[PDB]
Amino acid sequence: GPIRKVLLLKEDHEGLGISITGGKEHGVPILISAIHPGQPADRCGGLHVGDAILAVNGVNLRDTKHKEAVTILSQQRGEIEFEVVYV
Amino acid sequence: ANSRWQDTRL
Repeated sequence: GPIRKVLLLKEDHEGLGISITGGKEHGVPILISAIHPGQPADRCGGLHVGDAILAVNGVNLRDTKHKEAVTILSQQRGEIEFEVVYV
Repeated sequence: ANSRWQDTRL
């Protein structure tokens, strides 16, 4: 399927506004499980539940364990670019 | 394949 590049702008006091599940230890990609109303992902648009996150800010998430992805994702700030594909 | 996956809000 199509790999979309999706932009999200986040203030430092805000979260991304997504929940993720999956990861290498489960044999699946990092997958979006929820988009939280009113937070940056919802406001900015373009992400959806069931998307596999292939990269964030050019950092590859394809073979990451869940906790690794949580770390990388949580460290991104400001203007953030996701690369995602719906699975 | 695991039946249980963590789910983390970010």
